[PDB]
Amino acid sequence: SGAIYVGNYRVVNRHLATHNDWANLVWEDSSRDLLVSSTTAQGCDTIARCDCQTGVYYCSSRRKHYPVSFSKPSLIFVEASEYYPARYQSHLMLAVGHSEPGDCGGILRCQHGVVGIVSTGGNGLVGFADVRDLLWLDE
Ligand SMILES: NC(=O)[C@H]1CCCN(C(=O)[C@H]2Cc3cccc(Cl)c32)C1
Ligand SMILES: [Zn+2]
Repeated sequence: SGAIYVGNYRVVNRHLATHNDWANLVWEDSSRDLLVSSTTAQGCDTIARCDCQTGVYYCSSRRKHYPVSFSKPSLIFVEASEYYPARYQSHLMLAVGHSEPGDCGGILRCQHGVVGIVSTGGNGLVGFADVRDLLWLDE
């Protein structure tokens, strides 16, 4: 579980979105595992606008934050699951680090702000759905 609260928007993993998220839908992309819904209260998270490849993510399965080096957002093959068939997920960034299914939603941050959220993992790797290209989250 986990979300990004910026302005009048809530950003979540598309496979974990609630009925409220779908009834206040702004945008969704199955290929990126993202869904954005509208909120009444204001969000104060700063979104990073950079090409940083180092940062810190929150791992709920260890109740700990971990520093990681991560790759550039790209198309990466993702195993079939209860939410999606086997496919390429776009805008995905990999790192060497611990992750378990319930870790999806944990925030990844660099010195400039919020980079993205945990979305994939397995075998000692963790995947992050990038949000730095969504320039409309601030306007
Ligand atoms: N974005 C997706 O397609 C995910 C849908 C839910 C499943 N998914 C995962 O990667 C799960 C399976 C697993 C094992 C260790 C860590 C994690 Cl985060 C996961 C993929
Ligand atoms: Zn940065």
